[PDB]
Amino acid sequence: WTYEEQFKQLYELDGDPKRKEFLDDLFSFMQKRGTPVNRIPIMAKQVLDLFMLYVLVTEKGGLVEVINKKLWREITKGLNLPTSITSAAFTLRTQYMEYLYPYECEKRGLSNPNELQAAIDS
Repeated sequence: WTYEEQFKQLYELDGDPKRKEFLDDLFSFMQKRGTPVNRIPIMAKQVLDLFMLYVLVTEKGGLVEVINKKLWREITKGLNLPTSITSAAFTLRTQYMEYLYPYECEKRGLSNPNELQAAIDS
């Protein structure tokens, strides 16, 4: 019933209390936004660590900076995944846009969708 029980595999990836706080805030935000998350994406036959993916990308300056600086191999490495998973850059970018980028603009304000579309084009 709780987000933690619904997404057990995601909440149990580590014992950092910031994991639970972030994820409860993220799923509440998404539900209030009218875009609730019903299933966590699966990357390399495993649950995508949305908490760690958010920490790594925002630590590098956010989605637009990761795209512009071409840092997807560093993000993949940071997620303890082989960098050579052929479409890791596209999979991680799309997933971030769908599940984490609205939360990033709200909480960190690192960019706007206009700066994002221009970043993908270049």
